[PDB]
Amino acid sequence: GRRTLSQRKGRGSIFKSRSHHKLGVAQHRAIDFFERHSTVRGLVKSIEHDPGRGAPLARVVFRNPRQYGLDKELFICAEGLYSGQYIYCGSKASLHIGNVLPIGQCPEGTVVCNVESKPGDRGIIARASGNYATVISHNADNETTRIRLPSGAKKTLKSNCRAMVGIIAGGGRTEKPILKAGVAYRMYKAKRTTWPRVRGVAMNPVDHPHGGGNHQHVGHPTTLKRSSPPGQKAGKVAARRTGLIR
Amino acid sequence: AVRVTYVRKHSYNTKSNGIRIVKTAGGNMTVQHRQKISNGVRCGDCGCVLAGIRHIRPHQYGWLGKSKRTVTRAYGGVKCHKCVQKKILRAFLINEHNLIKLAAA
Amino acid sequence: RTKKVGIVGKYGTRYGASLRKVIKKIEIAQHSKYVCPFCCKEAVRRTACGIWECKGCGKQIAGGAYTLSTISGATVRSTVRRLRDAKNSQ
Amino acid sequence: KILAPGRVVIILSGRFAGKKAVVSSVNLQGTKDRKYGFVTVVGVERAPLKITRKMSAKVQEMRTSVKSFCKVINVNHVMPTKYTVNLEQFNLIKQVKINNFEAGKVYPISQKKAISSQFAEEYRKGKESWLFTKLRF
Amino acid sequence: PKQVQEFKQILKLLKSGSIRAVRVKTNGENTKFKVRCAKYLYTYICADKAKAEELKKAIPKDIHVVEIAKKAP
RNA sequence: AGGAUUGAAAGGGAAUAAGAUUAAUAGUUCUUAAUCAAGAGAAAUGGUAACAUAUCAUGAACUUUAAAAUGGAGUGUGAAAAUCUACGGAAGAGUUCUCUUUUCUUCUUAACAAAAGUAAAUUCCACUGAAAUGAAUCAAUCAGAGAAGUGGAAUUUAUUGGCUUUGUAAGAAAUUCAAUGAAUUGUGGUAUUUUUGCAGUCUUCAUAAAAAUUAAAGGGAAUCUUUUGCUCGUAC
RNA sequence: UGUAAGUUAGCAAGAAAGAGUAGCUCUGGUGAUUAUCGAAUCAGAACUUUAAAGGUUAGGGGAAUCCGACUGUUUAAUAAAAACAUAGCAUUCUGAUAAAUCUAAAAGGUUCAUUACAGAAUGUGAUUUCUGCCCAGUGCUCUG
RNA sequence: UUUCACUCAUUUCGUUAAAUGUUAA
Repeated sequence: GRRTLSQRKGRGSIFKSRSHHKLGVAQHRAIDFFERHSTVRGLVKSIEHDPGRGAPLARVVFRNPRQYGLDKELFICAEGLYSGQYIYCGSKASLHIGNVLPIGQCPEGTVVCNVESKPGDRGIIARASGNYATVISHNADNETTRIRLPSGAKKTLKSNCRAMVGIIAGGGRTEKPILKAGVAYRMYKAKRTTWPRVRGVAMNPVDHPHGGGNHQHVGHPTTLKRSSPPGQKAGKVAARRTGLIR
Repeated sequence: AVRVTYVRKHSYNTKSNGIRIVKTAGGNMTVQHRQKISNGVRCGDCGCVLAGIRHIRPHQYGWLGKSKRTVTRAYGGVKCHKCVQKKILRAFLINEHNLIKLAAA
Repeated sequence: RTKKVGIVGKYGTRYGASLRKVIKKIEIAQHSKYVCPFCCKEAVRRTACGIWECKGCGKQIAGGAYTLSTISGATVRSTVRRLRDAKNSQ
Repeated sequence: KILAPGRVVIILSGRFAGKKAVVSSVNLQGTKDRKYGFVTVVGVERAPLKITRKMSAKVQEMRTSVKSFCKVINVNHVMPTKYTVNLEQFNLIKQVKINNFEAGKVYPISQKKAISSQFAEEYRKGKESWLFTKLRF
Repeated sequence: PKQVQEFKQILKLLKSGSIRAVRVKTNGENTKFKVRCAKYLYTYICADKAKAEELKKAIPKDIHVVEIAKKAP
């Protein structure tokens, strides 16, 4: 048959990201001595709206500690930040909302966000709206600490991985029911080309494996092995279970 | 009523293609090319439109007299009068507190 | 004016009684003014999803999608204060 | 009394914003023509510049020179400090009264240079420092 | 085109060496002295004949003087 | 110092208009009148303040800010033009054996600058300190982080400075008359539409470009006349 | 003027149904400036006739049944629909050196300027009410 | 052969390759 819609998605055609009005890459600043063995102070100049993402972005401004000028950064807002607030980033920073601390200095039970999976990689985990990761325990024997990811999974990271103390702003975004197809159309203004999704059973046998006959149905089980080739991998993949959960 | 025509070769109602119809000798109407509306300066901190500076194109500020493109004050073209009073108080008060708290407490 | 459909009368009769009920609570809380934590004025209005601006005070605050401060965002702030005091004291 | 002759203030507004001034005469009530509580101040309009031992003696003289100003300023536009100069040392300041200030006309240039030299020669002796060091906003 | 407001400027203009030509226009209610300089065309609206004759004696003799009336030249 | 090429005759962009002219080209020629860019011949005052001064009144490296440069809807309103209309006319034309102090046409003005007179809206400054709470909009909205009042400053309103007015400029152009030469070219409207701005209000799980280029600031290093403006498109 | 059953209480609804409307001569209401000036709009009364929206422009209405909830899209040139989309509901995998996936290869590429309120793969199709029993067969999975 | 310890090939990253490690003050 044809190449299904999932195959056509990996080619980088019209399915490219609609990132033209985006503000930029949101991350911590690059690690240095003044962050490893001191604290640098940042000023939250403004809080802006980055298209395509649900959380506001803070236009933080630091001072260059080795040369003359400014280090205009772009952080992800923690809930409660306000314009003109001072935020301190470093190993000796105080445990306040918005401060950037290595994950080893946070007491067990601290709620953090924008955590680095690897030291110095400028933020990976807990970046969506209203999300956060909790610190579970420390292990000074091998300099590793345990955190609980927003998916519930537990992850062990190095004790010098940085994080922002608090909650990502914009929580409760997905609790408001979209009511109209027009509203969902505007949701993907700064996203990829995915929205109007035709059911595979409404397709033809050439287009999709579900492309059916005289009655709209599937015909074969929709739970498939992980090793299925691209093209026939349509439906539920490696499904340990199905049906409504109890 | 006298109807007019575009004088330049642009034929679309674009932002730079603004025209004005004015009357002339004999009742004829001619077409002028009018100028876009610009914005002024804003305080570097509070983002308020500064007073005393015209709202013209960036290059026309060069034609203006030296005194008409700024205000005679500290920072005088980048900060409002309120924006500067805060700057002076912050500098003096914090240095004074840094003088009494530390530095022979 | 209306018996019970207060703000969701603009949706007419075409989205479902339950969905119009759920969207009503959110749309009231999204459009209302909140007490502004730095100057104690009912002058904070939402400017974007998660950005709130004190009208008569000149401050921009990051908050919830539709409410200035979320329930989960308030317990976390309280929790950190307890953790910080305990760390600062022994 | 916060505002008394000899008290050092810092101007908050106007062309002379951020300049350090010394109070001469105080009037919290205001005259007929002045409908505001005002004070007449003499201050350092241009702060002296630092000098090294590589420049000639004439360069050190002009680099340490101080340009001063005399102005009637509202008491709501000056922030008083905790420093007070001795009006006996700066005797020329004592002659700056409200009558000396006329509306719309240039303040006498000869008077300003006389105070400027007194400010400069006093600073060259280093006896007064905080008045002549410049404020960095 | 610029306008000269009173008498002192035009005489100083006339004695100035930047002048190029002079044209005198007689209207029904006034007389205009358009001095054609290098850059601009200065004019002076006059309503008193005696002041106009004083002006007419003030033009240097070498300058081409144009007299304009109800018929254009 | 920081990142190579190309990519828009609808995005950004230094600077021009009126009249006349040809069988045909004209923001391109002619007359008149302008503008722009690149050249040539111990360092200022005033105002309480917001801020203001025909160049003035020094301002390097380095850094920052702003402009270029930002959705849409709906309501109110400033100004111009068109149409309509009020008063006074000047010139020409049509109807007229039934009347009609009548019906119709013309009565205009550019770029660029000036500053007699005089507006609307918004934002700030000084004095004062609001409760018996006031101020205000079609709607709102606002106030002891200071309302209302009085007096000021600034910006916007299709170039200078928005409108009338002035220079250009009546010498042009229009309507008549004579056979090239002669005449006139007021003042208004609590009316409609269009255009262009302004002020707040509503809406977004939508927040609605970048650079060339320009100016200002912090810092204190150093001690008017005239010339030229090339390449290509331009008919229909 | 009057307007029903039904209803998600918002609608149905311009429901349905009835009356008036021309010409001429008048009267009154709605303001500004401090007597003068001005605006189209509304209401009312005598009289007349060929009894008046109708030159032109300009909704037929009601009672039910089936399907799709709705606005939208569709076989350019015989199918415009009950078909597709839709919001809502539900399920599966993935902690990013991942999931899906393009390439012959690749310090190669897309979602991703992203980080579980996210990315990818599917079924049903608003709301209300409810989703019963079956793990034998074929799939999928197992922390075995 | 299995379980260990290291890094030195190898992978994945980050910066203006801007104070890494150990002494010293």
